[PDB]
Amino acid sequence: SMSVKKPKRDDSKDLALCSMILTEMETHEDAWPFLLPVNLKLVPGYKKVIKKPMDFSTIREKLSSGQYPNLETFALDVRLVFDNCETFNEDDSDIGRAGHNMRKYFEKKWTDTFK
Repeated sequence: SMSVKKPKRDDSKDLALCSMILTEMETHEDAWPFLLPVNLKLVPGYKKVIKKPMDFSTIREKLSSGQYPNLETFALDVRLVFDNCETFNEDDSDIGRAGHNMRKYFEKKWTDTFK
């Protein structure tokens, strides 16, 4: 509250560390469904159903241009990528499986880096 603060957690490396995690996600072999925005002209259903499209290149641009105010807003967009994937894809599809794998991969790096 006013003039009463918890001890300052060091956040000065957060930008660099989120970039490293992102790089690791970008270079994973199962990243291919997630590298670029889904083509909303060529994928029936996507525009109407997925209210907030998200992908790694878009996260990369937002990161590089100071559009994440903190590391939690970054994590929210990453998870959005996987949440969208689950909404639109059957669990037993290559893409559906990619998404489960990438989410697992992300959450471990996240925990190991920050928790």
